[PDB]
Amino acid sequence: RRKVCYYYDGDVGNYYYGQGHPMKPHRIRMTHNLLLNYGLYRKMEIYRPHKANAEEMTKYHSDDYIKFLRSIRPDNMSEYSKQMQRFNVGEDCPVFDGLFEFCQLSTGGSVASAVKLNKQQTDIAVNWAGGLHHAKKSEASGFCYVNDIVLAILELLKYHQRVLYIDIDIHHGDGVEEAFYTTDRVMTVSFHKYGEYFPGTGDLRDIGAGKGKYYAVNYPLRDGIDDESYEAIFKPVMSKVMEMFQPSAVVLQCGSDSLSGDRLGCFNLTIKGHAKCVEFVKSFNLPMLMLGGGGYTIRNVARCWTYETAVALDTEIPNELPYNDYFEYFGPDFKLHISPSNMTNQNTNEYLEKIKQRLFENLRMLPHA
Amino acid sequence: RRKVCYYYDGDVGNYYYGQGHPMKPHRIRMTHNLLLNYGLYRKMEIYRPHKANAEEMTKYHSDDYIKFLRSIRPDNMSEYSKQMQRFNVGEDCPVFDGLFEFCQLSTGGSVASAVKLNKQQTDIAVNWAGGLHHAKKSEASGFCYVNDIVLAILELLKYHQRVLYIDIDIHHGDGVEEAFYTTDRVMTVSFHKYGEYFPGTGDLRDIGAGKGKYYAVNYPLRDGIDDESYEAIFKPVMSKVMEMFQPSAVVLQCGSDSLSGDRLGCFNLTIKGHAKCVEFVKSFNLPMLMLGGGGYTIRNVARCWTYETAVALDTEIPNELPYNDYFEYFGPDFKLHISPSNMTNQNTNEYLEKIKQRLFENLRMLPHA
Amino acid sequence: GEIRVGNRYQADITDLLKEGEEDGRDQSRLETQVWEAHNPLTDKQIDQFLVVARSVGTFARALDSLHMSAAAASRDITLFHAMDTLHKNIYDISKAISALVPQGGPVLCRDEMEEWSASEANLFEEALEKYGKDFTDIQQDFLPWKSLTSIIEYYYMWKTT
Amino acid sequence: GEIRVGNRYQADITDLLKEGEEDGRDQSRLETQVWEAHNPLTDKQIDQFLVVARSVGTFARALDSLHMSAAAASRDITLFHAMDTLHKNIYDISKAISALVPQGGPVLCRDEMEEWSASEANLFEEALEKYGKDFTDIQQDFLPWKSLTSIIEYYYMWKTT
Ligand SMILES: [K+]
Ligand SMILES: [K+]
Ligand SMILES: [K+]
Ligand SMILES: [K+]
Ligand SMILES: [Zn+2]
Ligand SMILES: [Zn+2]
Repeated sequence: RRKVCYYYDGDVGNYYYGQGHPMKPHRIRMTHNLLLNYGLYRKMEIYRPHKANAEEMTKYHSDDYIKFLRSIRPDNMSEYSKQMQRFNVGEDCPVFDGLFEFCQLSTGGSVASAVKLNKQQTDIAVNWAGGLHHAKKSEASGFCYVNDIVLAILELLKYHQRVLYIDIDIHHGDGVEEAFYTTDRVMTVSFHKYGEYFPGTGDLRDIGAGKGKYYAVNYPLRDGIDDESYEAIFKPVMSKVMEMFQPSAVVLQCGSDSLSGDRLGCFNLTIKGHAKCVEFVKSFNLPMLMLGGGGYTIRNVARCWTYETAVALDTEIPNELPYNDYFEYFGPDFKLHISPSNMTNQNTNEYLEKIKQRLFENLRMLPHA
Repeated sequence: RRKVCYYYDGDVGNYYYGQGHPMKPHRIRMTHNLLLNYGLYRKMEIYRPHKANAEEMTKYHSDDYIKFLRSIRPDNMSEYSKQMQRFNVGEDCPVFDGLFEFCQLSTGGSVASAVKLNKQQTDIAVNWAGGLHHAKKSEASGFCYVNDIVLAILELLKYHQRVLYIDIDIHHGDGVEEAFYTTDRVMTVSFHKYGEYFPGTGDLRDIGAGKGKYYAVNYPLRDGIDDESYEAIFKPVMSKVMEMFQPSAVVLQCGSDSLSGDRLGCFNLTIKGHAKCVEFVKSFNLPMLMLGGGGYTIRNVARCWTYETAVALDTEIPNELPYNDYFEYFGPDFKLHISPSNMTNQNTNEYLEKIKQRLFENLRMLPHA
Repeated sequence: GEIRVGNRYQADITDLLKEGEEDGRDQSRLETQVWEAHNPLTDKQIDQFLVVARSVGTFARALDSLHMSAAAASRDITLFHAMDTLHKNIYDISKAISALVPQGGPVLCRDEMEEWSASEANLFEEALEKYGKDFTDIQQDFLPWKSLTSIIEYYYMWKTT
Repeated sequence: GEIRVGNRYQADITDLLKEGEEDGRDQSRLETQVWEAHNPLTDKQIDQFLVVARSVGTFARALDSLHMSAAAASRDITLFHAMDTLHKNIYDISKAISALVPQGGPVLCRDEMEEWSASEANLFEEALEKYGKDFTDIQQDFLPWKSLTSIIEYYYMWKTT
């Protein structure tokens, strides 16, 4: 059975974005606590990631974007206002106390696990703090300041010719896409809601450019998608991806906002259907890197990543939640699993197949034998 | 340093003689509990003595005295009344529930330790349950039913030519004396109150008979003897005893009723002076067997034997009593040591020396070179 | 007040064994060891273990008054039981701790003082105030379901409070 | 809603290392291990140890409400600390138990929930009912001696009761 390495720093759950803000880092601590009491913690190698310094953050980002982040505080907030508009820090991505340290733990976790993967000393590596995918080279976007994923992939490109990136988050993984838009060494596959949604990119015709053309897969979706709809479009596509792109390391972003009843999301997926992706990816027996991402009904976020870690260890956990410090968070029921809502699935079979066939064509454009 | 073996059975403290009776076996349990919390228990080999059966009890006693004890209960008490007068069980030595089991633990402790001494696997052996010295071959006397001491000595006569018996108990050790009255292989030395006291024997002229003549030392005493008086008569005599009788195993009965403020006793000895005897005997480096005996102000009995065990281990214990289940028994003070009373010492220097010189003469009658 | 001579008074002296003769005594039928004085352990480790034994005790009686239960678990029965636990497990701390928590569940050790019910303790005080220290009658009339030896043990412990 | 191309948008792709070239990364400066998954221990022993760790916890807070203190010692901080204790002592049960009771004295581990005073908890509830979930202001005005991160930790724990 595959060996799993888990990355966590106790501080992460105590950083706070701001009043009224949906992104609540505490959800990682909740997962952590459940993992202990479900007895999964016990079963995997646990590491504390050391802070990631400006040195390795600039291996992708601007020397003066990181320098801005390292310097910006709620103190000098009225002093920096010029640079705050240039980097998009202040509203969409707010300034808060500890902000940079939060980026250091998120990035450190991803990098340390990538090294761990390259060093061939683990089969799976997990970092629920990371997976922040909207961050660009010179600006913060959609609650993401430092794209830990890119840096994680850049380290994997040192030992792996072809790195596959899969992104389940409801929002289009544009950061990881844009960062690798002109390369054939990294394929980015994304499944997201499209149409009056964020980040406004990743439509059918989003294919890439230059050497990177035909290497940026995208599956635009409407509201209310089922586990059943999702599975029947996820497996066929990924099988073809593995068949064509032939990767030697996978990086799966397990964004939890594609779950049913999400505060920001509008899909109708259960933990079980969401995990079926993790399980399916796991089945290809490739050095795997599981990261977090969005997720804004935190009860479920904790449920989701707890379960998906059990998937990496392929052990069985009961629906009965074990007692923990936040046990009382979990409704009147105290169960692990959520069921789907009465929400209507606007993704008709004709629509999904129309897109599926266009993507199969785009994938056929790659070299093979 | 000398190795010590301690003998105790948890039941002993729960046998009860009767309402109004001075002999309270609980005092052994008190000692035991103090020994634990003073940390002495930790330092010695602890054994549970198996019950001593009628088999080895009759190695001295009557086949039909032991058979009486094994059979007598508070049930058939009005049936046995004929034999009760013959054996002296019923008033001086009362009938109580568990009586025979109490004899089995007391005897078992002494015998097992004698074997332990003969087997050469200990230097000192301790049994505070034993030391019951008023018991005769065919009758119970002065709260003693089975003379554990005799049986202990009979086992030691198997490996040791000459066995010395020393008896500090305030009452004359007549049982052990009478049992060995006609032998030269066992010398019995006794220091007691004499004159309107019990058991009415052991005067100056008590020397022995037959082969046992000049082999039964006795030091009759009056009221109020000091530690200082006692020491100055105990050391000179015992030195001469060791010099003449040349024993290869000692059996010291440490009767605690010679202590100051005793309910039944009328001496003025402190724990310290009482222990000086144990220490002095210990100094002759002979296979030693420390037994209990009388003692009827149980607070002090517990204090005494606790301290005297520390003497056998030659470790230092503080005057502060450690907390234990019976801590509250020990006055307002909670101290280990007692001090002497205003009681007048009626043993004038002229009286003690008069006797001392008669005993030195009697001891000179033994063979030497 | 007389010392007697004769076959009905003196003991038959056991003869000294020859250098080739053996005493023939079974030591097991005489004793069983409860604590070895020469351990691979230090005073510190034993002291630590007794704290742990006490801790397990309080936690046990927490699983169906904080100072009350701690003091209860501190009493000599638990301590003595802890010393036995060490010896029975050949003075292996690791092994001996498993004996304290057999299946993820702690062990309780309660002396007669702690063990009796609220009504039994009340019955005892009535029996004592009425029958003095006549413990056979105290049971025969007030606590006849208890053994006499337990009533003795309980009495002496009650004499403290 | 647009994806951009250029040197100011794409990442410089890290070249694949030659079979003779090494990545040159110091692993210590990246991570420190907290728990090994492959232990000489069984699920049973670890489960037992966590009971013992909890027991020591309750006894500790008995030495300056029985269910209250037991539940307190049962909370995740004590459990996590126990797991660390095992790992730091190389999974030797005997050694790890000594770490719990250093000098015959137990160890306390209290999260911000348990740690705050009666007045501090009262200040928190006033600050919350007045300033909503504005935690910088909650400290600046009500609990300025606490660090912001502790107030966050405390909040989420308080959200239970
Ligand atoms: K996506
Ligand atoms: K690409
Ligand atoms: K005497
Ligand atoms: K004699
Ligand atoms: Zn998202
Ligand atoms: Zn006496």
